Amino acid sequence: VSPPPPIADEPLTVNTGIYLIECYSLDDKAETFKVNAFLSLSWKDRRLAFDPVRSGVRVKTYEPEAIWIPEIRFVNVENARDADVVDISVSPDGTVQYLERFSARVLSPLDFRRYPFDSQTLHIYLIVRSVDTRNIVLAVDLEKVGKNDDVFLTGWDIESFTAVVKPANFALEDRLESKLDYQLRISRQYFSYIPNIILPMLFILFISWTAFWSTSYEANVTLVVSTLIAHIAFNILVETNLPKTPYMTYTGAIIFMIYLFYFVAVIEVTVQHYLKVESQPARAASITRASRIAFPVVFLLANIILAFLFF
Amino acid sequence: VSPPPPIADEPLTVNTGIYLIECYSLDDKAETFKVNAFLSLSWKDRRLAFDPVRSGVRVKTYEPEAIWIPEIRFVNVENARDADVVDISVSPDGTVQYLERFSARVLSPLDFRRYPFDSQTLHIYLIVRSVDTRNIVLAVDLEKVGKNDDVFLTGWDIESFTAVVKPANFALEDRLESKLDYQLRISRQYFSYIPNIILPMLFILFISWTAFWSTSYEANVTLVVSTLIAHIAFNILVETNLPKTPYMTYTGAIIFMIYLFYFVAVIEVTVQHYLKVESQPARAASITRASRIAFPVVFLLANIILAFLFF
Amino acid sequence: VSPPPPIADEPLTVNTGIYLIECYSLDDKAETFKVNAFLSLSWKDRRLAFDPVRSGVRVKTYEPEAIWIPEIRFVNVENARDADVVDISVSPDGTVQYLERFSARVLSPLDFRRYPFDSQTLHIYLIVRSVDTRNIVLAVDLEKVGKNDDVFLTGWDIESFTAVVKPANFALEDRLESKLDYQLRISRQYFSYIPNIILPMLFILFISWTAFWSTSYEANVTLVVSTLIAHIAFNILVETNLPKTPYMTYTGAIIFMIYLFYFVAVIEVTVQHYLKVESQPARAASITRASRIAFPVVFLLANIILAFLFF
Amino acid sequence: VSPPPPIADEPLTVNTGIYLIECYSLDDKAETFKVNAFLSLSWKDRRLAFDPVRSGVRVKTYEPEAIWIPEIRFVNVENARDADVVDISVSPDGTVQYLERFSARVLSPLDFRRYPFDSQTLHIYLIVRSVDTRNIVLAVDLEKVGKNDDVFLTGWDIESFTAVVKPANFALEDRLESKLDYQLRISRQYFSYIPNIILPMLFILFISWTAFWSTSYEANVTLVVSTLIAHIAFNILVETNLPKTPYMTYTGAIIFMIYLFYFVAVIEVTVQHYLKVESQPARAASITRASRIAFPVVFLLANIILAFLFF
Amino acid sequence: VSPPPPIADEPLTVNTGIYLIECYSLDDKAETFKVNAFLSLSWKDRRLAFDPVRSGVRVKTYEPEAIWIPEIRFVNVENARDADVVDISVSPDGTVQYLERFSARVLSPLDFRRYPFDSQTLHIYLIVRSVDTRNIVLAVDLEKVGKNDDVFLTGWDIESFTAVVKPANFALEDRLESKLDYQLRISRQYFSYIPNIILPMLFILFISWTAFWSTSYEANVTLVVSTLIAHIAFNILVETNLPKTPYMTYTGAIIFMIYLFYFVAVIEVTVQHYLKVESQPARAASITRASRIAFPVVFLLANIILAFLFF
Ligand SMILES: [Br-]
Ligand SMILES: [Br-]
Ligand SMILES: [Br-]
Ligand SMILES: [Br-]
Ligand SMILES: [Br-]
Ligand code: NA
Repeated sequence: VSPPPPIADEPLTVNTGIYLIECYSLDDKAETFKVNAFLSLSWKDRRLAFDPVRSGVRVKTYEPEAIWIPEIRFVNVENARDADVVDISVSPDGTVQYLERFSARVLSPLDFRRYPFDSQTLHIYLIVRSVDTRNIVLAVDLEKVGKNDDVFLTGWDIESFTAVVKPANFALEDRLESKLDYQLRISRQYFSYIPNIILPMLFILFISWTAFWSTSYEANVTLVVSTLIAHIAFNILVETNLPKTPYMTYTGAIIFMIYLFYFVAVIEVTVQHYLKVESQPARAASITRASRIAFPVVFLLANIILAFLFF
Repeated sequence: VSPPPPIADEPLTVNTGIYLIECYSLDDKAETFKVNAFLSLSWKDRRLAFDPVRSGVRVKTYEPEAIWIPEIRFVNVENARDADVVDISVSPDGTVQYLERFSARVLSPLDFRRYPFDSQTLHIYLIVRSVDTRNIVLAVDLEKVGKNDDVFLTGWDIESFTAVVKPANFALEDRLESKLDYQLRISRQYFSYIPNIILPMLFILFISWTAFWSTSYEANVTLVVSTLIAHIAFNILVETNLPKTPYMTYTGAIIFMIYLFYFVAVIEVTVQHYLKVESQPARAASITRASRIAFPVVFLLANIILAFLFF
Repeated sequence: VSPPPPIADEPLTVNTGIYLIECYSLDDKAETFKVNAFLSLSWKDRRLAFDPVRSGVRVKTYEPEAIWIPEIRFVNVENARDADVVDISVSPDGTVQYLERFSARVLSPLDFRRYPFDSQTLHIYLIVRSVDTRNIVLAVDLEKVGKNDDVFLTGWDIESFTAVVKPANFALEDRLESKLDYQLRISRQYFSYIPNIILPMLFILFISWTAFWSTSYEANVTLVVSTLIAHIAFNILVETNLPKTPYMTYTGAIIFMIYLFYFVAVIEVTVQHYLKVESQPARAASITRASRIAFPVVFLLANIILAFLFF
Repeated sequence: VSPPPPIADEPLTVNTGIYLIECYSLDDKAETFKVNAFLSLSWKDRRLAFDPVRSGVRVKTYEPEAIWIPEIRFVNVENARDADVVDISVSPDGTVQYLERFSARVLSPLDFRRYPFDSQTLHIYLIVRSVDTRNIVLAVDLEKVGKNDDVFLTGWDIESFTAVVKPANFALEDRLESKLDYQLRISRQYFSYIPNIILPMLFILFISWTAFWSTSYEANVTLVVSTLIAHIAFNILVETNLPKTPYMTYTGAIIFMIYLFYFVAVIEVTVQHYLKVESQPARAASITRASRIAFPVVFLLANIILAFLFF
Repeated sequence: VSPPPPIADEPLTVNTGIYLIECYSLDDKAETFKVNAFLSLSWKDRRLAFDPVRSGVRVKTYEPEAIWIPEIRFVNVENARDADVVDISVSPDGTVQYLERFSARVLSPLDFRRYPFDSQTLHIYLIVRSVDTRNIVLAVDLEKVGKNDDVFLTGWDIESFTAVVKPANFALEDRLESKLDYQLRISRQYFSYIPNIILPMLFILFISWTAFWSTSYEANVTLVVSTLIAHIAFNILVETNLPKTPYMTYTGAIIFMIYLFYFVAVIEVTVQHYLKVESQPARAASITRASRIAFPVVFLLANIILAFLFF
């Protein structure tokens, strides 16, 4: 089989469409997601044209091997898609209607800067490489782009599934390549992060601040050091759910900042005891009383500054 | 091969049946389950009619490639089912009896609100796409829907396996689709959660409350902070067995509430010591004595309120 | 190809045998094990009979596609077995000798009640579905049932590999089914559980009891609370190696019971300090002295009771 | 099909090229990385030569089975590459232009000595075994060696993708082998290691040094031992992200050195208390005051020594 | 196809060879390793003999399906090897030279008694089953047994790759079987275990012994209990890298023995405080002073005894 010959110099337009059936396994660490969808393809092959009156049929059904089919590939896939051809139908004017159901693991980079209050634009890049006989260009049939109502991505809200209608045409190894961008916009369901990570992390920090209403150095050391250990536990838990980023994430920034609060609390606790031993408790009392206001105030202002910088 | 021709304008009815052989790997985090079952299909293809007198045999056995077979698919599967054809029997009128044994990983959403006292309705959606020559509709042969007596799903009780007899017929990408809903009702075996998570979590909480019968601030700090650390360990253990939900789970609610009890216990322990140092122990004694009754009472009432809200 | 015709309605007997080459990956949590074995099949096909004096050949070697072979399946397998046909031999009377080497992941429930002093009976269920022309029944050729001497299952002792010679013949979806039960009896190697889990768990518990020879409340709180944290660590480690059971395991029972011992030790430590503060140390001394005998005695008797209930 | 015959006592030159589409899953522990790329092959087959004037065609398209294709393999791959032929084009002189898109998991050793400030040279070794009729040699077509601009490897910076133009020709099992070395140079994005591992590890160490401004032995023991436990947590976290090396890594060296600082801090804390009890506090004061300067100074100098030895 | 006929009473000798290309993924817990190697086979088939003069060829190439090839299998493999035929060459006398490149996951038991200072002998068992027409025996062609210089197994040193030249001929399911033993000798790279597990474990133990220079019971309890918790952490870390053995490992023995040292240290700390409270400090001083020498001495001697018993 060979591609359809150009009636005019015109490049062959392959109309595309992706209909999402299932969305699952968005892996944050791996920056991948699995998809189960319909891929629809449509093009004019004049060699396949027929008269409906003479043939006694209005449609002609072929097997993939019987006719020429464009080699459509995904750019950002781990392995080649697991595809099953559903139907191939030819209209009297030679308009081919191809439909396949596929499943694929898609590589799509994620921006964790606002984690866990982040939104992502997942991409599915459709591509076709031109043949020596003729140039192949991709198009979007908006009527065949969509998603099933039941499509759910665990821990995320699915906003939209649209396609950038104008393809990105470029040269790769002296052949024309036509690339389409299918975009799946999602926003993270941040709810669970509040009672599981944010509030427990705040409680242990506030517990460390009870040392500002205590003169017992031994108890203060126990308060600040023990809660710091609990904070290390949360820092480690958080970084296991996330990949290593060359930037600070919003949660990573808060977690890092809380270490400084534990560090300064230890200094205060040390200074208080040192002055007490040195028989200067009136001075130690001034520092401790100031710390009661300074620590929550600086914590609140530093968080306002961070939320501003990130959102 | 092409579909059987209609005697009139009627759609082709494909009678279905699923018989569960094995149920395994219900993944809570992934919201998936693996299934090993028989898929039975039955349709009339008069082009396969034969005389038993002439052919000698009463029933004809065919290879899947030799005859037309409906393209039956599962909606909610990760990848296409691993299927092995067991039998294809054609009777003299042309009635085909197809039997295959398959294995598949099914995507079925789970409601964790009442975890670990939750029940689920797992779905297996059977689907067929209509062709150009004629429309294909699915039906349920109740005689061929069931499950093996030995079918066990680790950590769950299997209640029923039934099928919604009326298919969901709808248009998808300019063609008819016939969808059947096979429902597997299961209830969680909550037993192990009691001695492994609930009771150890209660013991450490009750241990923190021994600080209400102690005047030693340094020992009280050790009691409440150490048990809080143990509670953090249990919170982390619990959330590793569960996906991130945009709602509170029953266990998640209890675990979160227990943090407030640790926080208020720290306040009490702090207040008690502060008054003692301030030479007001009669007042500290009133707060500590009240706490001995208040903490278990408020804990019991708050748990009654939570159990009411969730069940 | 069609099945061998009967002299009478008498069913076709397919003699079976399984010879284990490799046993590996017994997954306790998944309740699965991987097997690499020989599957031998034998039946009489008179259509394949030949004369021994005329032919000169004593045995004829056929390719699987050339002759009729019964569709033999495993009931309790995750996916269809990975099989490679080794040899097909036909004797003059038409007796077929089929041999294949296969690998499969088998689902076999495990009873953890006596863990880690448990024994299991792993099952490999062989099954054949009857055809319209005639009924197929399974039989055991005991001479072709066995295991390689080198067969080792990491952390287990392999006792026996036998087959229940009488098949379970039953109707399933209007056809006869013949099921054979191949049983692999194994007993757990409990050795490693003693120095890794049982003895370290006992040492930390005995360390908590040194608080019965101490009047220092602050040190006692540190002793009982710290060792309790170490016990939580072991409880969590143990439950990661085991699936969730709707019953108590022997180890789970001991681990749960030890929590009560930590709880009562905290009560004693609290009561001792309360009486001391209340200027009643002679009474506190009576309780502490009693606890020195009571705690090891009640621990020993409670363990005798548990071992009795479980074994 | 047979290889193209030599015009002269010459080997067949197969011009190669690799164009990276996707780079993902660099596993540090496994020392592997996954690749999705184009593999281009070019060789002269005079048997396929044609006249462009009479044929009217500039290029002829062949199916892989229709013509002879060299058996090109990768040396350092886990399993054989998952390949899909994109295009086969023959010029009038008989020059064949082969293009396939493949995916493979590549084994490439990693040097962790300067971790997490390390750089690596990943290798993709192309190989061809000579046939009995003639010797096959590999060459690099630099015009077909490259990478997509969007190629991202999570947690790494991609520097270059070049090929060693001269193949390594050698005898293997009494035949010639032609090996090409494709090199992917990458440098680790160390950023995240600073707020997640390096700075928290420094904070806990500095917290332990507050014991040099405290005379309370009980509080000092709590300070140095608690922070040591937090350091063990970080040591364990670090070694889970890395494979076991027969050499010291830069991070491993720092982590190991910090143990000595905790050990000497315990000795100081012990010596201070011992002298205090021995009624020699003037001496204990001299050691404690010296430790305030000695510990940060020795820590800074030892780190300068280590950074010098490693970089 | 049928096996080559015997000239005489002689069995068919199949000369074998394995050339290791890649060695990876030695899983200690699973007792498996992955291999990528060349498998060479050689046997005489007189039916394929030819005269070089009238043929014009010194060698003849065949496709695997065209000629009889012995069914060579691996005994200790998880699943059947992933094999690709590289070349099949026939010399004038009919000597067939077969070469395939394969990848397989091999089951090979490991002896952990001297871990992490252990050495292993990995096995690759080649096997062939005899046919009714004639007995097939295996042989080793030492010229075709080897390994690539670049073959590296992460965390191990590869010593040798040799084959036991004499096959193990035996009966299995009424047919003779010829088994060859290919041995890969490896020794563990113990280096990393010293700064990561052995020395940190020794430091925490030595820190617990500072309690022998302290009269503060509260601080002593904190010293011995906290370091014991750190030792539990290391015990758990070690047992996650190892399978459960029915014997003691060298590391397991040290780790277990260190628990006894923590236990006796707690007894000493308890005894010291008890005597102090009882107004007998001169006696407590004698026990504490003795413990300063006894604990390091008994630890050193017990380790010499253990190293002797294990090496
Ligand atoms: Br693709
Ligand atoms: Br499906
Ligand atoms: Br099976
Ligand atoms: Br390859
Ligand atoms: Br094999
Ligand atoms: Na303390």
